Amino acid sequence: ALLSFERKYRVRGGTLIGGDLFDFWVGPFYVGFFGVTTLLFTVLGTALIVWGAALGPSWTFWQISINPPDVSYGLAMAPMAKGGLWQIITFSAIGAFVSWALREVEICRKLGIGYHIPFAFGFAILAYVSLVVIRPVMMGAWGYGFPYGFMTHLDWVSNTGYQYANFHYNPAHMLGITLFFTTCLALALHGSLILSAANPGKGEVVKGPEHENTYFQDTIGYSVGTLGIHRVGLILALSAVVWSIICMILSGPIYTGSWPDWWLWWQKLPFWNH
Amino acid sequence: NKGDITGYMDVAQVVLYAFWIFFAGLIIYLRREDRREGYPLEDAISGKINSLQGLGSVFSIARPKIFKLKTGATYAAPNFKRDAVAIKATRTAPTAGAPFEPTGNPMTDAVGPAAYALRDELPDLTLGGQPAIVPLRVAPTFSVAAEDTDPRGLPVVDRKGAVAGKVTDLWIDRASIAIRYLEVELAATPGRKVLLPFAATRINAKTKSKTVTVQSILARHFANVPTIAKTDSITRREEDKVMAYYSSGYLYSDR
Amino acid sequence: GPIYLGTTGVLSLVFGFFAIEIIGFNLLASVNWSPMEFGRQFFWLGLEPPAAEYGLGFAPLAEGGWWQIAGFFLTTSILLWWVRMYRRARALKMGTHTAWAFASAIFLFLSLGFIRPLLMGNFSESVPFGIFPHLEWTNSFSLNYGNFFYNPFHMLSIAFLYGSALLFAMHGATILAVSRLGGDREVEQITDRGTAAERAALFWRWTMGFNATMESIHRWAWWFAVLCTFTGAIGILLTGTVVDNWFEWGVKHGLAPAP
Amino acid sequence: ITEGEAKEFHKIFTSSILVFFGVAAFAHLLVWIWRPWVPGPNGY
Amino acid sequence: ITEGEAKEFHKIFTSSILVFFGVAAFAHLLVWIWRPWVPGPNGY
Amino acid sequence: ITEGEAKEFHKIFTSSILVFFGVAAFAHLLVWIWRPWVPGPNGY
Amino acid sequence: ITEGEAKEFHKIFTSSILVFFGVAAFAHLLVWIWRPWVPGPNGY
Amino acid sequence: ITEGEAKEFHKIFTSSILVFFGVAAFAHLLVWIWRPWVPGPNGY
Amino acid sequence: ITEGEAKEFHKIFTSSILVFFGVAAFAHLLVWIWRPWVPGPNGY
Amino acid sequence: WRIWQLFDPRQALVGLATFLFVLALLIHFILLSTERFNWLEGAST
Amino acid sequence: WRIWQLFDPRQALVGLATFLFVLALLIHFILLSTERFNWLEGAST
Amino acid sequence: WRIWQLFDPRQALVGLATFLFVLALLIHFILLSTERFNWLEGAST
Amino acid sequence: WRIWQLFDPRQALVGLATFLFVLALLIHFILLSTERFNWLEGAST
Amino acid sequence: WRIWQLFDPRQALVGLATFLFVLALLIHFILLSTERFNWLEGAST
Amino acid sequence: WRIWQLFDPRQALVGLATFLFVLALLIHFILLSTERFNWLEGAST
Amino acid sequence: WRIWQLFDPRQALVGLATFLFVLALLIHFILLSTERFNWLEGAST
Ligand code: 07D
Ligand code: 07D
Ligand code: 07D
Ligand SMILES: CC[C@H]1c2cc3[nH]c4c(c3C)C(=O)[C@H](C(=O)OC)c4c3nc(cc4[nH]c(cc(n2)[C@@H]1C)c(C(C)=O)c4C)[C@@H](C)[C@@H]3CCC(=O)OC/C=C(\C)CCC[C@H](C)CCC[C@H](C)CCCC(C)C
Ligand SMILES: CC[C@H]1c2cc3[nH]c4c(c3C)C(=O)[C@H](C(=O)OC)c4c3nc(cc4[nH]c(cc(n2)[C@@H]1C)c(C(C)=O)c4C)[C@@H](C)[C@@H]3CCC(=O)OC/C=C(\C)CCC[C@H](C)CCC[C@H](C)CCCC(C)C
Ligand SMILES: COC1=C(OC)C(=O)C(C/C=C(\C)CC/C=C(\C)CC/C=C(\C)CC/C=C(\C)CC/C=C(\C)CC/C=C(\C)CC/C=C(\C)CC/C=C(\C)CC/C=C(\C)CCC=C(C)C)=C(C)C1=O
Ligand SMILES: COC1=C(OC)C(=O)C(C/C=C(\C)CC/C=C(\C)CC/C=C(\C)CC/C=C(\C)CC/C=C(\C)CC/C=C(\C)CC/C=C(\C)CC/C=C(\C)CC/C=C(\C)CCC=C(C)C)=C(C)C1=O
Ligand SMILES: COC(C)(C)C/C=C/C(C)=C/C=C/C(C)=C/C=C/C(C)=C/C=C/C=C(C)/C=C/C=C(C)/C=C/C=C(C)/C=C/CC(C)(C)OC
Ligand SMILES: COC(C)(C)C/C=C/C(C)=C/C=C/C(C)=C/C=C/C(C)=C/C=C/C=C(C)/C=C/C=C(C)/C=C/C=C(C)/C=C/CC(C)(C)OC
Ligand SMILES: COC(C)(C)C/C=C/C(C)=C/C=C/C(C)=C/C=C/C(C)=C/C=C/C=C(C)/C=C/C=C(C)/C=C/C=C(C)/C=C/CC(C)(C)OC
Ligand SMILES: COC(C)(C)C/C=C/C(C)=C/C=C/C(C)=C/C=C/C(C)=C/C=C\C=C(C)\C=C\C=C(C)\C=C\C=C(C)\C=C\CC(C)(C)OC
Ligand SMILES: [Fe+3]
Repeated sequence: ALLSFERKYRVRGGTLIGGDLFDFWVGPFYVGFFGVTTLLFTVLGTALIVWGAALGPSWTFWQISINPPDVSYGLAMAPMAKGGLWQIITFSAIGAFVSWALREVEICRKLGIGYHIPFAFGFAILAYVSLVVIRPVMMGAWGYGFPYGFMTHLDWVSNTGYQYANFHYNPAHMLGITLFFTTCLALALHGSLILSAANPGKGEVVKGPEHENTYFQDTIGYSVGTLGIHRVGLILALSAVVWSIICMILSGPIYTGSWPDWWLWWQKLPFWNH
Repeated sequence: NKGDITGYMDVAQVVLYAFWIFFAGLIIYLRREDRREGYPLEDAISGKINSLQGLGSVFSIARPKIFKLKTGATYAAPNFKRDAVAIKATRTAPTAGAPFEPTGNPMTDAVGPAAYALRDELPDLTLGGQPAIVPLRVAPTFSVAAEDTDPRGLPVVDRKGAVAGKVTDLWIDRASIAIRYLEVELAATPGRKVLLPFAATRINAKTKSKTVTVQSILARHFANVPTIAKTDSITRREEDKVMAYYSSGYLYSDR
Repeated sequence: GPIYLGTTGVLSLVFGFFAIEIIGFNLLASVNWSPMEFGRQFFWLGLEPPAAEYGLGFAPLAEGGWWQIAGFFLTTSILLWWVRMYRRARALKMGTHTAWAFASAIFLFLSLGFIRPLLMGNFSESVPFGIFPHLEWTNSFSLNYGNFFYNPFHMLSIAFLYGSALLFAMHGATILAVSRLGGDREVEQITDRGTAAERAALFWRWTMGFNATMESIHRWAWWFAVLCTFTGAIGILLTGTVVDNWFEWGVKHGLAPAP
Repeated sequence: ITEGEAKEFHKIFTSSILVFFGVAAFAHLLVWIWRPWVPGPNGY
Repeated sequence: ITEGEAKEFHKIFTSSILVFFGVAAFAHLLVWIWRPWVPGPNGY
Repeated sequence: ITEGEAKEFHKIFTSSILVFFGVAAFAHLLVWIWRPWVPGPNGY
Repeated sequence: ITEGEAKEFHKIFTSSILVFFGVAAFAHLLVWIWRPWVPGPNGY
Repeated sequence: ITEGEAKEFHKIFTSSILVFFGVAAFAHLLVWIWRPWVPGPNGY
Repeated sequence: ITEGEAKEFHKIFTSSILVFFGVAAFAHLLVWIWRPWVPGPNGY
Repeated sequence: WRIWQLFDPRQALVGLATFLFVLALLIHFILLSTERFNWLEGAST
Repeated sequence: WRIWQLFDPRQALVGLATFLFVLALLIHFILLSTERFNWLEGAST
Repeated sequence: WRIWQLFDPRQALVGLATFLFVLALLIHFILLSTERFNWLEGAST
Repeated sequence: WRIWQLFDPRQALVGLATFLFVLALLIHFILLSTERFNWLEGAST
Repeated sequence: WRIWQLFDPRQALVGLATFLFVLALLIHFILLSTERFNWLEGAST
Repeated sequence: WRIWQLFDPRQALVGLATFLFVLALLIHFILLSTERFNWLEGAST
Repeated sequence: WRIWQLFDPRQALVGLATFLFVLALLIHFILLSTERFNWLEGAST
């Protein structure tokens, strides 16, 4: 099935690799060679996750967990019953994410638009890789990656954040929190303004950029613009992800001590050291 | 037995399930709002209204909402105004999911990245009712910031180094202050002027001329840029046509 | 710049300024009026809420009374700011979506500061005014009430926060991608659908099977942002009042194996 | 794409796939001689 | 891209992959005298 | 841009990669005299 | 970028980098007399 | 900036640099007489 | 922006900076009389 | 033979080479995981 | 004297005043922090 | 030559360089990870 | 003398002064951190 | 010599310098990590 | 001996001085991190 | 005497008054902090 305006855009070309073989659609989904690879990796990883659930002790969705190999294994590939399944799932997921991003690139090429969307998804892929590959590799063992479970990855988050006394005192983690809260606040403001301009109340006429700028100027003192707000939102989300990656790289590969104790330098400054 | 509703049920679980019900209803409503443009779905080949849908099709498409405009006209969403089934392209395979192959010149035929939406033949209007996008000649009040470089008089060059023309005017937006289009006088056929989107043009910094580089299309494609009826105002349809023609360069420039 | 305050803005500014002055004066008095010690311990300084024995009444000034006064003034200022952003939208003949999205954040703020202490009978577990004091309040709240990770409404609030970040990273990237087709003129696209909106919808359809419109994506964003704080406020209210241990609740409801 | 280019491609393709499979078979035979990978009833 | 420049490519490309494989083989051979990397029946 | 200018680049490019490689090799020789990095049967 | 002014850069750049390297060599020599950084078989 | 302007900047700039270096050298000499910063064999 | 006015600005700037430096020097002499800030080898 | 007319030589060969390389790397890593076929840290049989 | 034609004596003076005040405040705060030179809380010499 | 008439090195040279360098780096890191072939530590046999 | 032809003399002066001041401040703070060269709270050699 | 027309003779130099410098830094840090080749600490053989 | 036609002299000189300064700062901090070469603290040979 | 042509008398006075008020408030806060000079509490000498 097609939309009322899709046939004129469903054109040949735009593939990065594979040529005409995979240039076709199955329903609404564009397939592509990287889509075929995405399906390959998704099916493999999902089947192996269900296999790990079957090997596990419970079939409860919350309690299903695929655990990484023990820290004693180091960076060596582990037996499939002792974390090798986790490693295979990790690399299949990485392949699936990369293939999804490249499929988005192919769709962007076909539609003649920018690559900002795959570029932004690259940051999510980078955060995932840093959590499952980069940080455990610089830490010396695959056991430091989070287990693939609904609750066990939360337990991993809790244990990792309490290994450093209090993760709330990580300076890059504070910046990540600030940018994550600001992204939500800005999203609420942007959606609210656009919906208030498009729906100005029953019996009223749709407003425009003048009114949109005037509203926020009158309320808070300044505005950003029509495209400045989208650029700011993208930069905010990507900066939050980047500072989260930075805090995770600092926590354990570089800094191993207590983050609350890291803040003594502020109290030891020469102009206040009494 | 603090929060227990029954032997196993409790207040937190009851509130969680209430939120689940509300969130399912909210997803239904959000999809309803999503289906205000482009729906109902048409068959890929025949173009008749036909799709694989369940018992939720009754609630799927909402009643048309009416947007009241300051010009007195109204826009309905969904408007149920479909594009023409026949387009200037032919599928490479008889399957529904097969892609289309342009019959002639895709840039002129407006298929694929060159395709544009049949918007209203009316220019965007500001709060005062005057057209929003006008050349700098018609708007003496506006001026380019002194910290920036005026694109007027700067050569227009493509990705291969071929010069397409010179910038003779700038088209501004009065509603949201910005530069929208650049008026370029083509080197070939002197006196012919074409509109050039600002968002598709980057300045080449220190070139001693700051050539306004256009990576979209080549120099030879500037002669085929769609024209505009008025010399001081541009309609929404012409605007889309120009942006769509320029956006198709990355895919059909070397073809 | 051209900030319109009005009567409601004047009220809100006066109330919030009184609250800020009270908080700052208390912080500076905590270090015996030392500018040096204030700079040294600014993060660690805080204005703590009254103890549990005072209930909801007025505690002595040196023992939480200043906190109660500052908190009430801040709450009044925030409510008057909500009224202000409602009235500005009404005056500009626009919708009150901004006011009703701010209402969710106000609901969460009241749940953290006033509503939950009202339910519990005292202000002892309210949020103190200070950077590190309120971070420590967060940590101690989670630690005392089991594990907040096991709160389902905390789960939902985190999911909607991640969804807000994900949705803005999608929407900004999409609008920048179609910015060369006039996609930044979102209301104009809503009123008269253009090739920018068409290509954005088609990209997302070809990517993940379904798409939104130029208005409904903002509806998605608005609802995600509101639901973050709404679910979080519900979780805060249910924490301790009906569930004393979220880990034990999760164990009972299958979120974790029984110890 | 032309018939002659396709014939040359098929000729080199069958030669290369035969040499690839021969190298793989020789490697597998050497690895089997070194340490076989089929366990016995009682293990290795 | 002309076919003559493809001939030049092919030429120096094969002449360089030959040197690359030669130096790789020499390095592997030297490492083989240093410490062989195929364990025997009793390991190392 | 021009083939002649590319050749003129390549001339001093090889003449400079030569001196870079010579400095690297001389430094490696000095480090080898200081402490060799190839362990013996019993280690270092 | 004119060739003559570019050559004048090259000349003065070479003189300045030579001065910088001479000063760095002097400093490294002084540090070598102070405490050498190359350990012997028995260390420092 | 004109050639004469550049030359004027240059001469008085090096004139001011010489005084700065002299003052820094005098201060460092005074600090050295106060407490030298280069430890001996056994230390300070 | 103009030479004569800038010259007289330098005149009054010197007349002010000399007074400022004299006041600072007198204050530093008084502070040195009160408590010197250069510890000896045994400290203060 | 005509299968190389239905299948582009370049597009087929690039995909085949990438697939073979990934499969070989996966098999080699799986072998490194075990104890019998770990040729680097060779263990006694 | 040449300085004042290139550097505006309205911005140079303001920058100098702010920088000097900041430096003086910093040095005074350092002296207050130190024990020997804290004149407000006089300790042993 | 006919092979490179279609596999022109517009970016294949960069692809091959990136592949070879990464493979060499991975093999070297694996050797460093192993004890027998760690030339920097030089454990006895 | 051509360094001022390439670089604005005003900007060069401003950047050089700022860099020198920051470097001096950093070195002074490092000396204060060190026990031997802390001239304010001086310790015996 | 035609590879200098194939690749930008500016980006090529920049990328090569950035690659060689990063490789050198990595190798030097690895040597610092090793006990035998740590010239700063200088352990005995 | 004509690199400066390829690279802008100003950007080259504002990118090669920063690199050298950062490298010098890093090496000085590394020396401070070692007992032997720390001239501020001071230890035995 | 020429300062009121160079600097704006309306902005200069406001800035000076704000600076003086901030300095006076800071010094009074420091005095309140000190034990000897806390006139409100009045510690014995
Ligand atoms: C002691 C407990 C403790 C503690 C007191 C405390 C406090 C707080 N913290 Mg923290 N934290 C603690 C623990 C701790 N903290 C985190 C992290 C963070 C982040 C990162 C968010 C992000 O960017 O996610 C980025 C997200 C990723 C990883 C994106 C990856 C996703 C991809 C590729 C896509 C996957 C797609 C599929 C599988 C397909 C789906 C298919 C279909 C639907 C069909 C961040 C901003 C953040 C939030 C808060 C706040 C607001 C608070 C409050 C309220 O106090 N914390 C670190 C991290 O992940 O960094 C990357 C991390 O690991 C770690 C630890 C150990
Ligand atoms: C041990 C620590 C711990 C822990 C291990 C863990 C885990 C994680 N959590 Mg959690 N959390 C912990 C504890 C804990 N958790 C929070 C909450 C959240 C949020 C906040 C949402 C928000 O937007 O807040 C932000 C909104 C607020 C607080 C309300 C908006 C405020 C308004 C309008 C007032 C306007 C202000 C002024 C006018 C200025 C006044 C001036 C002056 C006072 C001077 C959220 C989504 C979230 C995120 C994470 C993640 C991602 C993680 C990871 C990765 O570890 N957590 C709870 C809540 O209900 O949130 C709504 C809550 O209260 C609470 C507690 C105590
Ligand atoms: C505790 C005492 C101490 C201390 C251990 C120390 C070390 C050294 N300072 Mg000094 N200095 C100390 C105190 C202090 N200092 C100055 C400053 C400055 C400036 C002036 C700017 C300039 O352009 O100088 C002009 C720069 C020149 C002269 C560059 C020439 C460099 C040469 C020929 C090579 C240097 C290396 C050696 C000679 C190695 C021999 C070592 C051994 C035998 C063991 C600057 C770069 C500079 C150089 C150095 C040097 C060469 C040394 C060596 C190697 O002894 N010092 C700061 C300043 O004014 O910054 C703008 C500042 O405020 C401040 C303070 C507090
Ligand atoms: C970087 C900024 C934000 C961002 C952006 C972003 N995400 C994106 C995009 C963008 C721009 C897309 O275009 C793309 C998309 O199409 O979304 C609809 C996407 C996307 N990001 C998603 C989710 C997501 N994004 C997140 C976050 C973020 N992404 C950032 C906050 C998060 C979290 C945790 O905060 C999640 C959960 C998806 C909706 C989509 C990814 C689609 C995809 O990868 O498809 C290919 C893969 C599959 C269909 C399934 C693969 C299954 C694997 C084989 C197994 C994986 C297992 C896993 C490792 C663990 C699972 C258990 C967990 C409980 C631990
Ligand atoms: C949907 C949930 C998200 C959200 C949304 C949200 N927040 C919002 C809004 C929305 C939709 C607004 O519309 C509103 C706003 O205006 O945003 C710009 C706001 C807002 N939320 C804010 C912040 C905020 N949002 C946060 C987060 C979030 N809110 C969530 C992520 C957070 C955190 C903790 O993450 C914070 C801290 C504010 C910036 C703003 C509300 C402003 C407000 O209430 O101000 C009250 C007024 C004062 C304190 C007065 C101060 C006066 C000064 C002292 C100046 C001097 C005045 C004068 C001199 C006084 C007179 C003196 C005489 C009497 C002597
Ligand atoms: C279609 O497009 C649309 C527009 O366009 C037409 C728009 O416009 C907008 C509107 C969006 C914006 C205008 C910006 C959106 C971007 C962000 C949210 C990220 C950037 C975050 C900020 C700068 C915070 C801005 C929030 C304000 C101004 C709220 C105003 C509240 C009051 C006036 C009440 C009293 C103020 C208080 C109590 C604090 C308010 C917060 C700040 C002013 C910032 C925090 C500052 C401090 C507490 C200390 C720092 C002090 C400063 C900054 C002064 C000293 C200088 C320094 C640098 C330190 C949208 C959404 C939009 O869809
Ligand atoms: C300008 O405003 C904008 C809008 O627009 C106007 C918008 O819209 C949006 C977009 C935003 C919305 C629509 C709002 C909602 C978005 C969110 C809330 C974000 C969260 C998103 C989700 C929760 C949805 C996630 C769903 C995903 C990731 C899709 C999953 C898809 C797959 C798993 C398959 C992908 C398809 C492939 C690879 C091919 C097709 C596959 C099939 C049809 C099934 C299998 C098919 C076969 C068996 C036959 C073919 C098989 C082959 C080829 C062999 C394969 C071999 C195997 C067996 C493996 C934005 C941002 C925007 O700002
Ligand atoms: C146009 O042409 C001109 C004129 C220019 C001439 C040019 C000619 C050219 C370029 C000729 C080139 C020919 C070449 C290079 C041919 C190469 C052929 C090769 C190498 C073919 C290889 C084929 C291999 C295949 C198909 C292997 C398939 C194996 C599979 C699918 C095995 C799967 C195994 C599984 C799933 C099991 C795994 C077990 C483990 C343990 C890994 O599971 C966990
Ligand atoms: C255009 O010109 C006209 C015509 C108008 C003429 C007018 C001319 C005028 C008015 C000119 C003005 C001239 C003036 C006032 C010039 C002043 C010049 C000065 C003071 C120059 C000083 C230069 C200093 C330099 C270059 C010093 C550099 C030092 C460096 C890089 C030191 C680095 C040290 C390191 C990295 C040490 C680190 C050690 C530790 C341990 C700290 O590292 C961790
Ligand atoms: C239309 O009207 C016309 C123009 C016709 C006439 C109008 C005439 C008018 C409006 C005339 C008004 C004249 C007025 C009101 C003039 C005011 C003059 C005053 C009050 C001047 C005062 C100046 C004070 C100065 C410059 C003080 C400088 C002090 C400094 C920089 C001290 C710094 C101390 C430090 C850094 C150390 C502090 C110690 C601690 C312990 C705090 O350090 C941490
Ligand atoms: C010029 O003066 C200046 C501006 C320099 C003074 C300086 C001010 C400063 C530095 C202010 C800010 C200081 C800091 C560090 C503030 C940080 C605040 C933070 C991070 C607060 C975070 C959370 C606090 C929350 C969520 C508290 C909410 C409390 C509420 C809602 C309390 C409500 C209380 C009520 C309604 C009381 C009711 C009882 C009544 C009074 C009705 O009867 C007993
Ligand atoms: Fe629309």
